Amino acid sequence: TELLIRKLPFQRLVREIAQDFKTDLRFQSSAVMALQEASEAYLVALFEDTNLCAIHAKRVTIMPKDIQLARRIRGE
Amino acid sequence: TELLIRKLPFQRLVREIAQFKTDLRFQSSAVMALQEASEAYLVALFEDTNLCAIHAKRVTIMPKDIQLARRIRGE
Amino acid sequence: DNIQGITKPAIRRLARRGGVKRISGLIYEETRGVLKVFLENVIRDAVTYTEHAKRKTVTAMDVVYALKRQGR
Amino acid sequence: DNIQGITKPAIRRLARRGGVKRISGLIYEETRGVLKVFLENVIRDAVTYTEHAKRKTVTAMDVVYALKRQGRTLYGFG
Amino acid sequence: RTRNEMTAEEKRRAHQKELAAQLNEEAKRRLTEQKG
Amino acid sequence: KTRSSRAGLQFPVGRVHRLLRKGNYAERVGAGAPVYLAAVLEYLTAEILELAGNAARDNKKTRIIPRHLQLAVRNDEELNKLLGRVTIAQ
Amino acid sequence: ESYAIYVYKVLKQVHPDTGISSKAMSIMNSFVNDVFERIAGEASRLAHYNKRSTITSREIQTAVRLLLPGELAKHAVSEGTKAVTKYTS
Amino acid sequence: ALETVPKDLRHLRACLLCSLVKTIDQFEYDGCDNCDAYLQMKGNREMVYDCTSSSFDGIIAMMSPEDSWVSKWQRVSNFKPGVYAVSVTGRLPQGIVRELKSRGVAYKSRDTAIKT
Ligand SMILES: [Zn+2]
Repeated sequence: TELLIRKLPFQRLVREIAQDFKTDLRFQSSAVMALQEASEAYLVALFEDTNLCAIHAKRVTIMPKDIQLARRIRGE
Repeated sequence: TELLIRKLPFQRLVREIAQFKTDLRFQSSAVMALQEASEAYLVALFEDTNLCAIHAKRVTIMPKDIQLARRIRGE
Repeated sequence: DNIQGITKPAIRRLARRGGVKRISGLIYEETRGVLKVFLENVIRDAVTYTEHAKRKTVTAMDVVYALKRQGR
Repeated sequence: DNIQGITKPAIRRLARRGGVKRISGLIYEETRGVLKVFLENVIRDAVTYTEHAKRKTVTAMDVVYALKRQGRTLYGFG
Repeated sequence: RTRNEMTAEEKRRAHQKELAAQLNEEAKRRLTEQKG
Repeated sequence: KTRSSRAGLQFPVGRVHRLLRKGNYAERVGAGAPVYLAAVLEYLTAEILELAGNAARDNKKTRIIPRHLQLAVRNDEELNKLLGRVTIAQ
Repeated sequence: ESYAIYVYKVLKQVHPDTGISSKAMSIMNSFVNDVFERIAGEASRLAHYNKRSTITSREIQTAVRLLLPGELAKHAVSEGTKAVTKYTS
Repeated sequence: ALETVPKDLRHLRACLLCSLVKTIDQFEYDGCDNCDAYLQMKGNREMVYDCTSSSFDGIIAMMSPEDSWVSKWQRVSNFKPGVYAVSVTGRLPQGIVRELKSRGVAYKSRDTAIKT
């Protein structure tokens, strides 16, 4: 097993969104790791749903419209 | 308020499938609430089906549309 | 056998109420199976609540609790 | 911004593990946007819990509670 | 106390080991018989 | 003796009762409710560990690992239905 | 704190000849906490529905039957019944 | 009012309870006006086709039911002004007619015409 998202860019993005929310915040290493794991799991689930939509649409190439349909049918 | 399913067949189906615990009465209000919930649920499912069909570029919904809707929904 | 008694015209009415502009010939059995599954789940939850409440009669309140549990 | 830091190969690898054989060019920006929305919601919930607990730093427990609230429990960090 | 559910999967794994042995043998035989 | 020993269970009935009263799930908590909850938790943990040890002996290992836990969870249909929406690190 | 000691006891009792990993123990603790929380939340819901001020063994049994699947729920109910009997004994 | 008067003579149905004759588009948009809460005929053509029936005859310009022998005879004095009929052949299903009596709505046969 291994992480699919780059640790440093992901951590930088987390810090950026945290500063956007509220400045002068600090997160734990385990917290950042848990966020990365949850994000990877969520993205994999979303990709599986988008692949199902594309399969249904009789295609091979995944499309942003497929992702949108997946998110809609999920209810987000 | 509006109901499309006939209340008598619906009640018959409920009492036939409620054999998990034989001999159990269902109030009229309970059956009505169940019918309303079932109508709303099937309505949402058909909406998602129409979305899947419109996506597939077919105006006629097919069983695979509903199958995909339920799969993505997590039923 | 009441899953068949559920008049197919009823399913067609439920479907026609929005967007559904055309339906296939197999949608009926599929919709019937989905309705059966949903009813089985809701009734199991309601029967559990009723057995907990000790009453021998399922109530609209028990149905509402089952629906809230399922997250409907 | 750092949202673009998410490498194109990383998104491609995520999609591969999911089960996508061919990806389109418009997928990477959309995936980045969706990931940004999800992280924003999770951090919102986490900062709410942190303010509730009156702590100075977000913790793995707060992140797990936020994920639970969303509906995607995560073990390991408990 | 535990449920205690058994698994024929072990019988399945043994049958699958036999199938893998037979598969390797037959594949080697056919490829050696072919030899281009 | 401790209520755990009284009930004969292995999980901490006292800690369970304290956690319940602290979360304030209800104004009060009976005496059988905490014992029952501790027993349920112990049974579930025992089942999970049994399946994990079985998977470990199948994989030929001396220590349970997250791989064995995952194998056990995905081989047991009921545990799958129970932890479908659950995520695990690594 | 955590239920690591109790999980280790249960592990030695079910399989006295095996071990576990750190990540495995953590996953087990997360599972224990999650099951506890789910059952407690369901029990609180049922108590609020019944307008009761005390969670009881009946409430816990109902919560268990609502959460866990069929056979697993029945086995857990049997275990809890035996446990409460030995306790009241 | 301008909402109850029929618009186009073609495609027109009539109810069986109060015998409200209007156009199909009006039945679909607004639906039955004299009986809406105890019918839910509004919001769909399905309930329209289920309850109403195009098998009806007669056209009367009802304008004063409170003072009119035709209304007193036809039993439509407690209805709003409109264009009604004198005969409507049909009958509602058992499930549709039982709820009327259960809620407190007396179901009567408006088919005043004779047979043979
Ligand atoms: Zn009428």
